[PDB]
Amino acid sequence: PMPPSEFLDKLMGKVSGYDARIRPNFKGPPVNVTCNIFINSFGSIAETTMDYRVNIFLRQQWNDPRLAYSEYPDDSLDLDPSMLDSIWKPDLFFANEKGANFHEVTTDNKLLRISKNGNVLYSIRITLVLACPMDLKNFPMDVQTCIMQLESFGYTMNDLIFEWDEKGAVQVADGLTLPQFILKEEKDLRYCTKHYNTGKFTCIEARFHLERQMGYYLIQMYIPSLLIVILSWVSFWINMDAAPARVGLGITTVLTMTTQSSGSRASLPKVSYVKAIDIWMAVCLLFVFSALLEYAAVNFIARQHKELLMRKLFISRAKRIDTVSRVAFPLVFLIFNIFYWITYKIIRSEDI
Amino acid sequence: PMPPSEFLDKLMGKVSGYDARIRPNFKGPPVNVTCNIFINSFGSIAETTMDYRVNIFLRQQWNDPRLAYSEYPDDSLDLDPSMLDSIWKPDLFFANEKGANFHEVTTDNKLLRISKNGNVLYSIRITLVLACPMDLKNFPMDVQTCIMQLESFGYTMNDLIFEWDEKGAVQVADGLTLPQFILKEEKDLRYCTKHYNTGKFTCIEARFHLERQMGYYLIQMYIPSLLIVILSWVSFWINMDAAPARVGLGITTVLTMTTQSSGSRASLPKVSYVKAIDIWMAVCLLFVFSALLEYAAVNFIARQHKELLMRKLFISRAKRIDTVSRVAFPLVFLIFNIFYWITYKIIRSEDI
Amino acid sequence: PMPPSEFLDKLMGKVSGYDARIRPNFKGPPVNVTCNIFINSFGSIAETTMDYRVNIFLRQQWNDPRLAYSEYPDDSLDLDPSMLDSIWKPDLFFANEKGANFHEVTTDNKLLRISKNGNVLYSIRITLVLACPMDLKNFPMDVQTCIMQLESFGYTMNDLIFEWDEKGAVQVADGLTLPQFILKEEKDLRYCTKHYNTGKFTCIEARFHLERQMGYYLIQMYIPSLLIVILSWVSFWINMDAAPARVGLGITTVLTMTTQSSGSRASLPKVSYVKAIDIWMAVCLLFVFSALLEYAAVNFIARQHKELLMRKLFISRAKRIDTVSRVAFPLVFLIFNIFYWITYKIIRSEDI
Amino acid sequence: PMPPSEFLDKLMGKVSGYDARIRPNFKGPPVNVTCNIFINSFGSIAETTMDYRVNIFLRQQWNDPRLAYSEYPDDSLDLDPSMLDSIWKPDLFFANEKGANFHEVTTDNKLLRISKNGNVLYSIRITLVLACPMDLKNFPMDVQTCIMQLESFGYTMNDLIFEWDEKGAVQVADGLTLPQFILKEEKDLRYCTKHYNTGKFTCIEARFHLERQMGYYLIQMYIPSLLIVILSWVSFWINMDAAPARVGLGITTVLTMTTQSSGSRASLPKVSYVKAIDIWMAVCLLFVFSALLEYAAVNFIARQHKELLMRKLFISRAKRIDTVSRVAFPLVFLIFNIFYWITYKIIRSEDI
Amino acid sequence: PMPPSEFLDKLMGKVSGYDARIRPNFKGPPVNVTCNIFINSFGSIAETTMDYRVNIFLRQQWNDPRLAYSEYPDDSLDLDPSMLDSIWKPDLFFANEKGANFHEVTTDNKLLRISKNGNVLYSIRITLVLACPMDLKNFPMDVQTCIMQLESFGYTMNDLIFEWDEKGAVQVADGLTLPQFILKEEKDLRYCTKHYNTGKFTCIEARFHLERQMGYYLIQMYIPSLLIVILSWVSFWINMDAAPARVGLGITTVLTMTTQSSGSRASLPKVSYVKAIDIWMAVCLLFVFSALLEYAAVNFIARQHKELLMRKLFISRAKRIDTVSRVAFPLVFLIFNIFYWITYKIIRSEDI
Ligand SMILES: C=C(C)[C@@H]1[C@H]2OC(=O)[C@@H]1[C@]1(O)C[C@H]3O[C@]34C(=O)O[C@H]2[C@]14C
Repeated sequence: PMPPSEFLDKLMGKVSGYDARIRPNFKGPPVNVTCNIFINSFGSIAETTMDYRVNIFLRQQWNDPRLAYSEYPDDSLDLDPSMLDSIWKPDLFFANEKGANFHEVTTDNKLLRISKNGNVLYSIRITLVLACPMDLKNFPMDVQTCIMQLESFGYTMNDLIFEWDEKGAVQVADGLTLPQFILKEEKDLRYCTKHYNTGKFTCIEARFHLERQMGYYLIQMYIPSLLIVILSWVSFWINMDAAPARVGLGITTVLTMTTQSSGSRASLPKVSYVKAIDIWMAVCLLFVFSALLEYAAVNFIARQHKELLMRKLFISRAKRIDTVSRVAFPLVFLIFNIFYWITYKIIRSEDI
Repeated sequence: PMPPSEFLDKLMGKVSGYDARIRPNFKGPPVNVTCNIFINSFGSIAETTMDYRVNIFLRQQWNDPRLAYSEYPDDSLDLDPSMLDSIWKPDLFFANEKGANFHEVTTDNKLLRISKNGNVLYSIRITLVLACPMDLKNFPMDVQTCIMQLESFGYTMNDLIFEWDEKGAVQVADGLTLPQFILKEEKDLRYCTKHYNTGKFTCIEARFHLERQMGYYLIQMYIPSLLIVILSWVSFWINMDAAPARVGLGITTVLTMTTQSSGSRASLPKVSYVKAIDIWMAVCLLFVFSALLEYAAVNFIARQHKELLMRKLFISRAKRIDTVSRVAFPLVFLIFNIFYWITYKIIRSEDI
Repeated sequence: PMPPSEFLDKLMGKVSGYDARIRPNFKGPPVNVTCNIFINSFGSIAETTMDYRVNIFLRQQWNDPRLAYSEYPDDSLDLDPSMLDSIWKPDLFFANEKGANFHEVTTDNKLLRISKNGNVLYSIRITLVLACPMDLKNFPMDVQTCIMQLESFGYTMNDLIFEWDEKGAVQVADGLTLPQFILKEEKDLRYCTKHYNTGKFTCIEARFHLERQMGYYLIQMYIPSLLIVILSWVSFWINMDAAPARVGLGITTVLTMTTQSSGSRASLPKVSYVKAIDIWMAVCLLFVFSALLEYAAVNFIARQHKELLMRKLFISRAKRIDTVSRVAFPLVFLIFNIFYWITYKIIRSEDI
Repeated sequence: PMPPSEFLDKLMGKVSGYDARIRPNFKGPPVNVTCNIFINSFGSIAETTMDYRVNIFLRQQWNDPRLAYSEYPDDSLDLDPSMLDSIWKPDLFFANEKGANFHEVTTDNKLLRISKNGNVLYSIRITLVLACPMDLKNFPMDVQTCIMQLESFGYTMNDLIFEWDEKGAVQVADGLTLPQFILKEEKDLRYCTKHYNTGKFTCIEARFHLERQMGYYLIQMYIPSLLIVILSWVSFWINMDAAPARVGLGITTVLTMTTQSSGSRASLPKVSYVKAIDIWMAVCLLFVFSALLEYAAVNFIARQHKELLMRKLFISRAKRIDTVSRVAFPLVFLIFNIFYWITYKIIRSEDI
Repeated sequence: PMPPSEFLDKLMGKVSGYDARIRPNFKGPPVNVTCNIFINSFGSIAETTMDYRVNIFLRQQWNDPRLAYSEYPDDSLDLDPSMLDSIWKPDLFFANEKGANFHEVTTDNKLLRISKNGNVLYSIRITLVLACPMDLKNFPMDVQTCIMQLESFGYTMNDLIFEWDEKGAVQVADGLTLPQFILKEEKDLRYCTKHYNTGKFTCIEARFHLERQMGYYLIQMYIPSLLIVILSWVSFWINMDAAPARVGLGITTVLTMTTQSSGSRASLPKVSYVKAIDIWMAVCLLFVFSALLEYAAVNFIARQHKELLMRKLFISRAKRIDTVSRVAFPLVFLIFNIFYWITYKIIRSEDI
């Protein structure tokens, strides 16, 4: 019967009165646009610059009174991806976006559909680097919230309003996991608005939730720091007759603790406030230091006993310091370590 | 006789009724497309971000009822690379793709052929960075699987279906080797499918297999860690009369072991679970530590003997600890090292 | 009534006598252009290369005698973003600009408006990397000034003059903070001019003010350096009977101080003059060194007493050095540390 | 007389029967193309990723029966660089190419010439990053071979064959030197061929030769490693009366040797086989270790003599070990160092 | 009177006989082009890859017999930046150029002027990364010469010749300074020529002069190395009675000197020849080593005296070595340090 290319030229082109530079249903209530977001591949989240790489598909549907053929026997039509200028897709930008170039492999990576009523389907895979203002109040637990702000640019609130969907809000790629964080399935979403000096613009957003999968942090720094503290404890028992060995153990244990505390913040961005690591390393450096101090006091009692040679009293005092020291370090460390964990587990359960 | 450019304009252009925006054999069974993949140069695999750089050639053949001249005396025709829009090549994208720009040196790097029946040949060299979800369950052996997902975008299962080839599936560049891994020639391949909220899309894949060429890992960390353990063993024999020297050997051996264990995970991505290196380094740090501990006990027996001066008994006990220690360390290390290797060689042979 | 696309073609196109390649009100006084700057997202400031990444919106208004319809009942019209060549927007470039590519997500990210009189509205989100000549006279306080130079290129002072606005000068994105610096709200602004060998060109600028949010610097280097100094002080009290231990403490404390002083300048760019850190580290390395020196003198008095065995006098002198040393170090350190802070707090209050 | 632009339009355009999409002398023997390569600037060779940056000029000449005016009085004509599509330059790609974008400063950086017979001249400066499979069998000498593979894409052996030149093959930029390697002037060249599954394609290549300019390697690692070995030798002579000092010298010399051996492979790519550095560092670490071992044996003889107090015999044995040790280390090191150099100098002279 | 756009279309377009693809004054003496260079912002000079980033403005003037209106009452006309193809600007490329993309902020960043006679003005801000072959014969002083080679591509010496200017040669941005180097105002300039295998091409150049602003280098490495040497000197005076302490001081001072000498060449590119730093560090490592050696000899005299117990003679010899050592080190260091500075200050004054 009729040719498909003849019908495609009759629908969009010189036969069509619309030039596509005018918004559909002009001088009428703004046409809402439904946006479904599918995450092709989450990951590559940069912690030192507070950003993340994600490619979404951005399928958007709107209705127009134009482009209603109502003469083909099927429900929808799969259009070419070379007719993108005739559709007049709406404007959309991200307000926290870095880079975000398009994709091009053998064609434009775009989808196009059109039904009898005018409901269209237009999805585009775009790799988006987005800046997120993560709050690193506690570095190991580190509940983070990542956002994406779907915003228009040039069409006001009384001209173009975006909206979400009701059958599914944000889908995710099947069988995708992240080593750094586990993606929460809550997918809390809502929408704000913008008030600039030129008008009222719509701003639709979506909030993600990322918690740290603990394990790596413990092996990398919690386990070495612990062993280092343990080494200091053994020093008292390791050396009794000769003092030098204890001195040098305590010196280099403090130096390697400061080296590890300096090396732990290399991947971290520069921030003013104090994290949990910056409490843990400081208190373990306090313990190792304090032990060395205790040692200085023991050598002072020994030097007083040497310059005196009350001999029994001095020996007794030294022995007492030695036997009280070693008993005291585990209880003051165990109570603190357990206390720290409880004071962070209960704030984790209060946050979650 | 007839001019070639006149025939080329008669075949594609104003004389041709097709505009090339319509799929061939429209309102008919989907035209399958045969895909042959040739790897120009594998390599540059990034371990810290789980990706790899590869340039394939992507020769794809399909048949159309149009573009059948049946008037030239030869079988096929070599077309210009400026007539790419007239062919209407099918859409194809990769679902795990980062970047992947085109190549441009003096022309478009594209091939074009057309036969009397309509079987075309279209290959394109594209440098593709693809993200692979490698599982680093054992870091030194590390059997990995890399995939490439040939997928359409805009044409459903009842509109366009891709397929593989039967005379050769994935070819590889002659005389190409990789320092990091040796490419398996098994080339296991199959194809999945996709079910989105818009329709059923085809997804053709191909699985590669990469195992680590062992050697470098052994020289870099297995040999230094071993020597370090050996150094600790010699300490007992190195120093008998004077205790300090043993103390300081054990301290710095533990500190350099923790330094090497911290420096070994710099190229590694942050991951929660425990690798074979994280067992080996932990057990060797246990051995070196344990030796230092044993030493603390020896100095405690020596200090008890000093504060007593049962003298013979104390000397005998110290001698016993010294002679049992040194006998015990090799057997408990050799049995463990051999055990570890057997428990990883048999899981390597069970995986392969 | 009349069609909107017919009116849009009548206003700009073949019906319009202007080709848009001629400046509005040609052979007349230069048309001034009002520029409002909104900072979408400040941050990612590079300290080692003296630059910063910022995306502004750059809304610019000018009046033209052309494009005055005076026939529609509304005040303004929202034009398409495909008619950008018909407006003839003015030239604008930044004189300290690196890179600064455009943005492209589904359309041109541009705004276009036109009123009855001719006052237009044109804003463009452009991610601008700008080079700022920061003066690092004092590294921890580090009051910096960042500038952006709005400059024309091709239109002289008697041809095109830019100007600022009176209802708001530079706006900023609501709820945006920077970890490195806190943005001052003073927003001091003025404008310079340029005199090249081709003519007089306008150059409009805006000055920002960035001070360091102190805290991170103190934890990272001030607290470790302090502890190191404290360790040296304890050495005198730690060891009295045996000299070696003090020697080795002082050696490695000097070596780790030089290591920390070398590692502190890794993020810093290479600069000739002396910062506050380069005074602090040098004076603390002086203190630790001086202590070791004092120690050398004590061992010289001890060796003189040994080669003599005036015995009482030598013992008294050694004791005196030991008791004067330890009293002297805190007062000469506390007076200096307080002095340094006062001499930098008062220059901070004099700068602010 | 006649206008030049009129003649340029008559030669190429609507008057010309060729559309330029057809190969010259179609249905005739393939037109060979002469390729002269000039290296504008060699350098920036990456060792960790096995690639190098080079910009060649790629002047290519071919003859066509068309475009023969034979009416101007001069020999050749210098055409515009905007008429590149009318010439129909042949296809050319590199089979080991990464990136390789074009250059653009104020025009297309292209040359165009045409003579009366039809011999054209077309050169293009293109910065080419090319991957070379260097074999690092011996790291310090390291004779490497870099290749460039000029290959067609779309025109078979019976359609288009490339060839080299006879008056000069590959020229090089005057007064250009490389710090890493000295470019050999031999410039050995030949050509292979390709056999794919679609046809026979020509592949013309050129081989370069790069040897390491020795010196830097010697200062950076050979001289420090030597000094370290020397330090170990002095230890025996440095300490005789007291054993600790020797113990600690040997410990830290082994630790700094392992640190230097770990730090030497940072710029190196990960490779399985053993280089000359990995023999040198291993044998010097063996020497330093062995010395420490010898020392353990001396302390065992000393402890046996202590637990005995045959006294003369034990003292004599210790003295003998001390005097045999120090005599033995230089001869066993000098013979080995000279042997290593001879066994690498003669394989260098056999390779060259 | 007459319209400006009508005159602009009459001057360039269909009324003009020239197509702009032909050089002005064809079959006549080559039109020279005057080039004035203004440096917008020098800086970001990379030392490890021998390059630098600079954006010049490149204002070029040439005369043509065409485009002479001689009918407007003014001297010059400010043309649009959309008519760049009608002017036929000459070709220009840089022979040592990497990257160098164009700038694009709201328009083309180009200037265009035309007078009654035909003298045009065309400037373009282009950020140019240029490779300079710096000779690092002496690393701290380091007089460097940076060049820019203005060269044509496609027009021979008898077709197009570039030239410099007489009223100003290379201008620089007012109030611009560089932390690394101070720009010399001599601005020595001349021009070479090129002789390829296709013809004689013009090549105009300009030489800059960059010397290091000394200060940073001294603080970073000269001051730490000095202190380290000083520490070694104090060792002799620090320890007299006990030998171990001196041994360990000398060991770790040699180890930290080798660490600092290894860490000093990290920013440096790999080069074969010997710099001033590689003499200074080697001679200071010689001094520290030599001191340790001297010490070995002292302990040998002490061990000979111990195995003898000529007693007075041995004590006297040891005392003599101790008192000659300490006197000798400053004079042999001061004479050398002063000598080195004089031998580099006089070669600096001979170079300048
Ligand atoms: C951390 C260092 C470098 C110290 C230094 O002085 C010490 O106390 C540490 C010790 O580890 C430990 C010891 O042997 C070392 C030595 O001789 O000095 C050094 C060695 C290496």
